[PDB]
Order: sequence, then C-alpha cells, then structure tokens
Amino acid sequence: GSPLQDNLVIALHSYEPSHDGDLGFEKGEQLRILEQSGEWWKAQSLTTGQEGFIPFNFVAKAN
Repeated sequence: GSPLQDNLVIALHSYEPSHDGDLGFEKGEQLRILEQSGEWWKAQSLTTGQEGFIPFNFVAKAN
C-alpha cells in the first residue's frame, strides 16, 4: 500500500471505558483507527499498545 498511513488520529478528549472492550484514552492521546462501522469505531493506542472501541467524536482524522 502507501508507506504513509493516514489511519492515525488524535484524542480530542479522554474517553470513559463503561465496558471491557472500550478505550478511555486521554485528551490528545494518539489512537489508531481499526474499524469504521456504525456510530462507534474500533481503534488502538500507539503509546500503550492496546485496542478498544472509540467514539467518532473524541477522535478526528489527522490533517
């Protein structure tokens, strides 16, 4: 594919893990997008090396 990956995003605000598969990253935390189906999307942290669901409003596409 392309050596450049645009699937990375920044956390606009810390999220809350109300379940066991959600990710409560912090504000500004770097998160990777893995899934984009429905209102919630799946992603993974680049600093903690963990995967969890992340709302589509707390994270935006990098520019």
